[PDB]
Amino acid sequence: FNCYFPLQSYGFQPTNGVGYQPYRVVVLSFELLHAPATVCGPKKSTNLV
Amino acid sequence: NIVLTQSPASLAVSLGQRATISCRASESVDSYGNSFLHWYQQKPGQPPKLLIYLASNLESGVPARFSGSGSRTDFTLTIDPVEADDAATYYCQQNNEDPFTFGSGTKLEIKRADAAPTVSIFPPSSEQLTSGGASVVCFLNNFYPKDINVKWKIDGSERQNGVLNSWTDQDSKDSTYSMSSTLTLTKDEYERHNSYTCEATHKTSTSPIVKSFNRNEC
Amino acid sequence: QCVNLTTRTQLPPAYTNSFTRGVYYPDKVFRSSVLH
Amino acid sequence: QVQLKQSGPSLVQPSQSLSITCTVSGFSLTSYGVHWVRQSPGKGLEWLGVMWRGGNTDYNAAFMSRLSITKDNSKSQVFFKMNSLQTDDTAIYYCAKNGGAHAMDFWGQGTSVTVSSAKTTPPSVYPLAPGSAAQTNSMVTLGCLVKGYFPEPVTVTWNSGSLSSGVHTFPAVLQSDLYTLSSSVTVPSSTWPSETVTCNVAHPASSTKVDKKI
Repeated sequence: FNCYFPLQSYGFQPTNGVGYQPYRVVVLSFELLHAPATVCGPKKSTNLV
Repeated sequence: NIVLTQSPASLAVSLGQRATISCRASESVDSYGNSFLHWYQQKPGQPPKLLIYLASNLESGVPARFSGSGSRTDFTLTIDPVEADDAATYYCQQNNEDPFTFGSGTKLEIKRADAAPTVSIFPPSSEQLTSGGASVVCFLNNFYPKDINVKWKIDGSERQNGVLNSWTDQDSKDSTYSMSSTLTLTKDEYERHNSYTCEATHKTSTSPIVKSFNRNEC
Repeated sequence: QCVNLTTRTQLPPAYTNSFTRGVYYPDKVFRSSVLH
Repeated sequence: QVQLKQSGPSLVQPSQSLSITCTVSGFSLTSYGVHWVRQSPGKGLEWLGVMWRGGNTDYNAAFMSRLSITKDNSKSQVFFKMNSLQTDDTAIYYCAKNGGAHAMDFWGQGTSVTVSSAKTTPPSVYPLAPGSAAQTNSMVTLGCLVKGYFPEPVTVTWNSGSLSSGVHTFPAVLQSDLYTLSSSVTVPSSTWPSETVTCNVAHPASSTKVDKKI
């Protein structure tokens, strides 16, 4: 009586095409706030003058 | 009640072109948050499958060539390009009000190039002749268009009593047609004249399709 | 659990007036001798 | 992985009842509501009903009083009880899995339920064997003439379905309380008359298996 199920399943078969195959996504949400930045890259820390 | 007067009843679209299967509706609004519907496919030589859900989304197992959109009543199913997997009947289904009826059904035909049929005649078996019967079949397969007419002409006089035809629909993959013409008669009719003639007239073959078979073919 | 305090006496919603409270550092930036 | 095929009915007269058994596989009955439809009896595709997940069920406006759904959650099978059927209702009945927006994601093979006052008759198969004078050009066509059966369906295969290159299935010609089914398959000449060839015909309505050597 017109109350659809909000969820729906994906079909990931090995015979799927390039537009249907699964793609594992990892969105690295970077942010630049005024707080001390704890996440950094592997840059060699130098001395201080 | 929703009367999905889907139009047209059939299409003749060649390979690589754009086929348009519209679907007229009357009700209702707010299927989920809009006035969309689902599309389906019923193949003649394969079970049906779901093409498009909510008329805007792709489904796994079928190619992405099926797309479209739709208003409250003016819906559209776009098949662009048309390949050799579309010869089937297409339907549209509303699910926001009981009964969840489907469309009238658009029988899409793949409009390939004209092709002449095959030729094969089968005399009766030993059990048929032993029982007194004699059923000869003149097959004309792998052709386009479906318009084909077989004329069973015995040399004495044309016979049109036990003539039966089996018009097979266009297979989903094989875009050609297939038709079988039978002629069930007695052994006396099969042994009546030395030679016989299976006549037929197809659009592709400008010359009359003629193939003879003799009573001694046993 | 559902054990409600029975010593709670009903009273009306009393209120007062916050004169100049509610100030805080909107960010972790050091500022001095300025009007931000 | 998924199976939603029907079975159980063989032949039914008009204004009578029947019972269908649809075997469900690939998903639990408590997870999706099995739908129920026909296969284009004349006009467009007809919808019959659907049993929701452990609740009530919706039916068609024209089939609510006659047709009913009986869902067995223990055996993983959905049974259907129909009443007061007409000859025009002859079509293949399908079972389908519920989708997100009440869609029919998966579809089964179904069963061709035939409604007709005639009685059941087994097939009198006769093969379409080419004679000794028959010629061949790098290949040979073969078939069988399955005449004198009622009702549909009847599956004709080549050596238990060994061949699949040029197999063509034709529709059944409605005769007087009977049917006539032809077939045509393409096989190279090295298989006939060299190797043993036999027409395999199956009549699921009567569960008859007729073997006739071509």
